[PDB]
Amino acid sequence: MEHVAFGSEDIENTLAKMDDGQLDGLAFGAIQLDGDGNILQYNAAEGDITGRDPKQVIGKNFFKDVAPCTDSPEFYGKFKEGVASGNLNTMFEYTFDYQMTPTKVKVHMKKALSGDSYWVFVKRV
Ligand SMILES: *C(=O)/C=C/c1ccc(O)cc1
Repeated sequence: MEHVAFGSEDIENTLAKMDDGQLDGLAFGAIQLDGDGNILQYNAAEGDITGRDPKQVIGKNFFKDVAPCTDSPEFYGKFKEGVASGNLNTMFEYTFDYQMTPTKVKVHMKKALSGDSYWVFVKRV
């Protein structure tokens, strides 16, 4: 695989500019969003957790279209506050339940190093 742990302190440096192939080698789900919530990257581990096909969801809006169960103050609200502030680093558990068996996960959202994009990392709990 790639040798990176979920929740690592410098994860934004390690994954900076990472190509889609390399991202598919992580042990955990990884999604890169723009500030509106459009999906830029979506790795294989995430697709295994959620059932989504990665190439099919890239370009869709995560909160509007893919993941309406996250369109809430507890997930999207945290995301949008962090985009607005230009700073985000939060970890919380959540349940994904849209057109799927409900699945409890740990989520880590963190602003990417450069530019203005945002990671959503996911693992099972
Ligand atoms: C709730 O609608 C969650 C859905 C979801 C979460 C994460 C994904 O990668 C895809 C769908």
